[PDB]
Order: sequence, then C-alpha cells, then structure tokens
Amino acid sequence: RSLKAMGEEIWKNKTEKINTELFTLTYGSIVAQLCQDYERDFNKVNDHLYSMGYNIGCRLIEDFLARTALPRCENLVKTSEVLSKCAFKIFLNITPNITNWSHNKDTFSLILDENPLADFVELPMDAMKSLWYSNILCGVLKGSLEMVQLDCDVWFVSDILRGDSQTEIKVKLNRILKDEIP
Amino acid sequence: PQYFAIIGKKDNPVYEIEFTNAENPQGFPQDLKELNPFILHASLDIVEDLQWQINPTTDNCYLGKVDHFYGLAITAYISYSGMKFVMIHGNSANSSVVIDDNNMRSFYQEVHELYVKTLMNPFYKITDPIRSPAFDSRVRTLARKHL
Amino acid sequence: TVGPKQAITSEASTTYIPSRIYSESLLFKRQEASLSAMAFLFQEMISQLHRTCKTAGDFETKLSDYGHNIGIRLLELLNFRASVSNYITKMRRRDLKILDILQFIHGTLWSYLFNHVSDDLVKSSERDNEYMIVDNFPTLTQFIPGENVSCEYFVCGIIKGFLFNAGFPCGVTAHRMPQGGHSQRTVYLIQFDRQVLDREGLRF
Amino acid sequence: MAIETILVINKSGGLIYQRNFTNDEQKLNSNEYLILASTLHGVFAIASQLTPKALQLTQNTIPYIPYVGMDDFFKEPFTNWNKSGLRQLCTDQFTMFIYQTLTGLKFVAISSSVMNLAIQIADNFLRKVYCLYSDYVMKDPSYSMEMPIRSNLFDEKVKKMVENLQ
Amino acid sequence: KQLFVLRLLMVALLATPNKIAWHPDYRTLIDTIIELLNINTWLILQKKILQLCIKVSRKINDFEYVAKFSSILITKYTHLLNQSEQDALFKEYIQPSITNESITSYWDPFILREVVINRILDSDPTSNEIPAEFTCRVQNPFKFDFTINDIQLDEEISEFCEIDRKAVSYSGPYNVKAESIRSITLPLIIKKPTYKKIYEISCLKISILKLPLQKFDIINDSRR
Repeated sequence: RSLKAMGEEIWKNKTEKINTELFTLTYGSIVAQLCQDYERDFNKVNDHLYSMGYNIGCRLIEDFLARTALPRCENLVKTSEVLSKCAFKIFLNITPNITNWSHNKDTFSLILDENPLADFVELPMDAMKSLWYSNILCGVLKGSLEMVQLDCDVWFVSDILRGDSQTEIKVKLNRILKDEIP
Repeated sequence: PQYFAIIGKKDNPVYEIEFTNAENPQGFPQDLKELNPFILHASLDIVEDLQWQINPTTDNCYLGKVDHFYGLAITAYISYSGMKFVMIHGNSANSSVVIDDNNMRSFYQEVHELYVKTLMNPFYKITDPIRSPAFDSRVRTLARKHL
Repeated sequence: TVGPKQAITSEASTTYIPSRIYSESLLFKRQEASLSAMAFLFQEMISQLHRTCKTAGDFETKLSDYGHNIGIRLLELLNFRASVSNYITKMRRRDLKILDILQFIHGTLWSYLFNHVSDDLVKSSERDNEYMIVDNFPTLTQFIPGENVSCEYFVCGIIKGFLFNAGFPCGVTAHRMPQGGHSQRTVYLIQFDRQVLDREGLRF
Repeated sequence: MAIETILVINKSGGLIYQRNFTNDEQKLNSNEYLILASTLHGVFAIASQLTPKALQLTQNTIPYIPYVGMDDFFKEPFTNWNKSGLRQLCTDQFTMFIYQTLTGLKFVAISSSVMNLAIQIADNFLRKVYCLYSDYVMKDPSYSMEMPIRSNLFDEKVKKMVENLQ
Repeated sequence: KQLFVLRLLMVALLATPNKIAWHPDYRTLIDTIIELLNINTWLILQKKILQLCIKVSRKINDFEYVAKFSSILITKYTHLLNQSEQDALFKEYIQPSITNESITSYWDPFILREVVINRILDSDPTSNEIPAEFTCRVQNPFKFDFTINDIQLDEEISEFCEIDRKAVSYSGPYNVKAESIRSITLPLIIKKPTYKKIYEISCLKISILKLPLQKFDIINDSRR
C-alpha cells in the first residue's frame, strides 16, 4: 500500500540477487581503464561516465516501470519519495533519504549514507580534486528522469572518498509540459 | 635491526623499510648500503626454488629461515599472488628467529592482510611501488608490537 | 612520501605511536544487488567496446583484459577469506597442482561470483593440457542472441586472470556447444603452454 | 482472450516488431504494417482528443490478477497509464487489444476471438509481454534505440507465452 | 647467487692496492655481468652493478667502456642519480671521455622545444608584398632549448641550420642551465632571395662541445 512497505515485497519477488562486490569490481575495472587510456585527464572521465549513465538510465526506466507499475509523480516530492524508497531500493540495496530543499521546492539533495558502489576504493592523489568516483548514477538520474520528461540536471557537491564528510547529489528540474496523450 | 621487503614476480620491490632498535641509533654498520640489497636478491633464487616443491627441507604460505649467511637470519613468506615477503635479521651476535615464529608468522599474516587491502584498490595496479604513508604507519606499529 | 624508487629509510623501532587515519574490515558483510543492474553495466561495457573497436579479435582481447583486472585482484581476496584478520587465522594450502586450482575455481569462485556452484569440470581425452570448464546457463550473458560468442569472453578473461597471476600461465577461448535442453552451454577451454607442463613433468 | 497476432510499435514512429504466428497460412506483411502502425499512432491522439461531457473523476482504473500465463511476474492488482485513450477495437472477425506504457510505448495484440474481463486478461498479458520486452531487448547491447527487434531469444520467449495461454 | 659471487670477485678486485693490465677475461666478465641482469625490473641493483663496472673499467684503463656504460647510465637519468652528488662523478667519468673518442650524439634527442621564426618589422609603409607560411622579411628569428640532467656545463657551440637556404648564424659559445629552459638569444638569419615554393624543415644542427651532430628533432610531433 505504502511504497516504503512494498519495495521490500519487490525485494523478495523477481529480483534475482547477485553479489555487490562483483558489481564494485567491474565498475572499478571500468573506471581504472578509463583513467588509464585518457592519459590521466580526469575531467573528461566524469563526462564519459555521464555518457555511459545516460544510456544506462534511458533503458533502465522501462524495466523499473515494468517491474513495478506506478502512476506519474504528481509533485516532485513524490519523485523524491520514489527515488528514496523504491528506485534505489529495488535495484541496489540502499535506502537514501531526502534533505536540503530549495525554498521554492525546485531543488532537492539526496544524502546517501553509504555507497555500495565503492567499498575498497582509494583514489590517487592527483585525481583528488577533479574526479567524482561514482558519477554513473548521475547519468542514470538524468536518463530515467529524462524519459518521464522531468527535464532535470544532475550534479555532485561532495563525497566521502574525496575527504568530505558526506555523499549527496543535488538535482533540480527545469520544465516538463510533455507526456503521453492518453 | 631488520630490513623488510616485498618483491614482485619480475624481481622488483614494491615495499622496502629498515627498522632498528633505539640503542643503536645508527643501524647495520656499512652493510646497509651495499650488502643488504644483494643478499636479498640472492635469497630470491632459493625462495623461487622452494615455491614449487611439496615437502620442504605444510601449507606453503609461510616457511622458516631460508639461509644463514654472515650471521644473518633471512626469513621469507610467499603470498597467494606470488609476492615474496623476505625480511632479514641482523645483530652484533647470532640471532634466534625460530622462537619468534609464534609472533612473526602472525606479523606476516596481517601484513598480508594489509597487502590485500592495498591490492583491492582498482587504481593500484601491480608493478607499482606502494607509495602510501598510511601503510608505513601500520607496518611500523606492527614492527613495534611484534618485536 | 615513504617509499620511492630511490632509497630506503631507517627509523627506530619502539618509538611513538603515529596518527590513525583509514581502516576497514576485510571480511565480507553479505550484500546483495539485482541482476538487472549488473546486466545493464555489462551491456554498457560491451556497447562501449563495440563503439571504440574495429574488428572482433582485439575486442575479445580488450574484454579479456577487463576480466583479467578482476581476476588478479580476486585471487588473494578469496584465498585470504577462505583462510580466515585480527582474529587468529591459519593460512590455506596455497595449492600448486593444476588439478586443484581448477577444483578451487569450480568450488569457490563460481559460488562466490554467483549463488550457484559451477556445474561440470572434465579433462580432454584427445590431448593433454586441455581442460573443459562448463556450465549449463551463463548468468552474465543470457540477454544477447546466442550466435555471438565474443561477449562471453569477459568471464574467461577472469579465469586467465585467475590463472596467470597464480603461477600457471595459460590461454583461454570460449565456444558454445548446444547440448541437450540447454541451448547455450558455453564451454571455456584452457590452453596451457609447454613450459608449465614439463615443470610438473619434472615433479614426477 | 485468445491471442493470435502480435505487434509492437514505436513510441514515435513506425513499428519495431510484428508476428502473424499461429495462423498456419501466408498473409501479406510487407510495408502495409508500417502504414497501419502509423495510423494507430495518429488515431490514438485523435481518440484522446475528443471529450464527452463527463467532467467528473475516477470515482477505479485498476484491474486485479487472474494468474495468466504458464511464479508469475506480479502478485497484486496494479494501475494503468491510459486513462483517456483507445483500449480495444471490436469487429466481426477480430478484436484488437492495445496497451500502452507510460514512456509512450504501445503494444498491440490482434485477437481472432469474436465478441470487460477480456480487458483484464488482455492488460495482464500485455503487461507481461512488456516485462519480457524490458528483460530481453533493453538489456541487449547490440539493440540500438528505436530499431526493429532482431533478438531470436525474444521470439521463443513470447511463442511459449502464447502457447501457454491456450 | 652467481650474480652475487661475480659481484664479490669484482669488488675484491676493486680494493687491491696493486695495478693490473688489460686482459680479455675482464672483457667477458664485463659482458656477462651486464648481460646477467636483463639490462639490454629492479633499477637500484642495476645502478649498483654498473657503478662498480665503471670503476673497474677505469682501473683497467679502457675508456671505451667507461664511455659506453656512462651512456648506459643515461637511461636512469631522471631519478635515482641525486642532485649533482652522484651526477658529479657522472661528470668526472664523462669529461675525459668527451676529451677522447666518446663522440656519440649527446645521450638523447629530446632537447629542442618548438622554436618560433617570427620577424619584427618597424615600418607600416612596407607590409607583405605578394601577388602556416611565414612571409619573412629583413629581421631576425628566435630559438629556445633545454636540458634535463642535474649536471652543469652543458655547452652548446655553433648552432646552425640544415641543407636549407643561406640562413646562417653568428656565434653561440655560451652556457645553458641545468634543470630549466634557457632561451638561447638571437641567431640572426641573413636570408637570400630564392623561389616561392615551400618546404618545411625538421630541425637544426647543434654541437655539445663536439663536432656538430645530427638533427635532435622537435618533441611530440615534427612541429613543422
């Protein structure tokens, strides 16, 4: 009935489990090869991980809607609740929660207590200002959200791996005014 | 004083440290500049000989003092990936190492744990020197507590 | 600035304790993720390598290098956790025959990568140094049409990366032998070289 | 109820998938299916466009679950993404069941069975083939976006579903 | 272990107070100790072998090998030969070589950066008579150049150009700095009228207290 209850029900039907450590190892090998072949130019690899994540999310939204049927989020706080409570809870095993709204309710921050995308990772020293590690979700959080026509833009502020206190991503939407005629 | 090293498969070192007792504020008189890299590369031959055999001169990851040479007891350890953890033992007199196998085997076990923590970084590839000060801080605290 | 390629430092034992900065538990907590997310990352991998490569062969070698960089990591982690930290432990066999590292793969590696144990493991009767590792259903790549085999090299890119860094250099290729009710069955065959075999030719 | 010809169209163009399977015959398929798929794409917008003077609300727009198929794909009643849009067509020889998805993508099942509950089993079946489309086409790396379906595996994933229905 | 006992032989032969003449057992000993490590991995041990090999080939007094292994110790230039302390002995083993047969082409072609061939006219009454390329008129070009070793006394003498036109220079006998990039001053082309056809040049000829050597081409590209 409530999304924070039935996300666990989808977590025990038709989600075939796989070990998260394998997911970290293949993502780490991707970003290691991307670091190596771009001649240590670390601003380009955030763009290339964004270009991978856009093509992740624009095909991921049609699996997420297939596995759980939802109506359209009538306000963007319901978008924040589905991204907090079922989107990252079905696919990954993480429950982030929302804080730090703008006063006109255009912007929201997704504080994320622990990341299961980077367990073992320690960054090199020259990359310590110009590489956000887990960039890939931002492309996902464009892509899927661009396909429900929430024309938003997604960017980091801080992360634990860069020595800051916490990982949070601030997303704000620009315009919508578009949808299926039915 | 003891010289400690971790050597790659293509005969290159990823870690090297020398630590001494504080009574001898300078350690290893004149052996440190010339003798100690060469006898370690000499011992790499016989550690490479004993890595493939079954019944030694059990469990093949630890092994005893591998030679005794100018009164120096040279002790080895072989990791799963092929890394070799050769560490020698110096003194003004002869040195007993086999009595410290209750303690030094455990020392090799958690420095193997530290090396696995180093290797799990996807940025750190092999044949790279371990250029981390945190690793130094842990291995000298382990050198202090496993003296 | 501790270990360069230039010198060695000398600092006394039993000195002061230095600062505490970063630490983590090595033993695994039990973490689970959906099959769909790793399948999406896997097809994005194959899509980018399809984009930036010309022909099939170097595409296969690049995918095998991708698998290699997991396998050379994964060896020490699985052997250290099968010998399990600060808790008092006893190290494993550190096995050195050919016929028990493949047993180690088929027992522990496939049950670590996947929920299920690997299916069958047989030799080759027609020739030595050829070993068959076979499953019935590949859970990496069940989402591609079956007539392409090159997208199946990533997992055997793990196996070469599991083997060459363990002291047995080899080479792997993969084919699909459609036997029985399983349309995709995915044999991986392991080609060793002569220089390891006569080594265990020397050891009776 | 009984489904006999499957059609998957684009969200914004001519169709990607068509099978006149389980009719043991030869009918024409070349280049008129693109024209008829484009006219379905037009008249969904035309059929949504005219409003009878209802001016009320959903007091609704939710089926249930008849255990169609063959562990199903979903165990609860669910919701619908076409409140004001074409849902079936009914003629002498066939009834065409259509179901669109919230991204704008529509699925068409031409059914040769003749003459309420049919809408329920149709929406359940077409949501299940949407699930197999997501699980077996969108995961494929060779499949580019908005191209005809080339997967051989999707074929015997849906042939077995239809021959499990009857 | 054969490496260690050949090192022991060579260091025991090093510390004698006698003198010994040339003999080809020393020749085969030097080739097997250099070839024994895979030189032509660990680098400190390669330094500590050939740092003894240069002393033994000095003590034998065969200067061809102290020149050769100095020009093999040039491979380990950018690290592990410290800030002009070991490079001091790397100088005093190469100065009697460069006053003798060691006439090889200064250890690397990575010296010349991208020079600029502008000219600076001062009159607005004359500008580009005609009917990338340069359209040079009667003024002077510029070059800049570096070396990277920790040694001092890299000495360029008589820098001039290739088999191109009557572009000449005057004199260049001054120094260049150790680590930095010292811009060499005005070379002053005294150009001659010729035909309109264009053809680029690779580089120009620089001697390092020797005869003028080959090209030492520009970095990262031909940089035409």
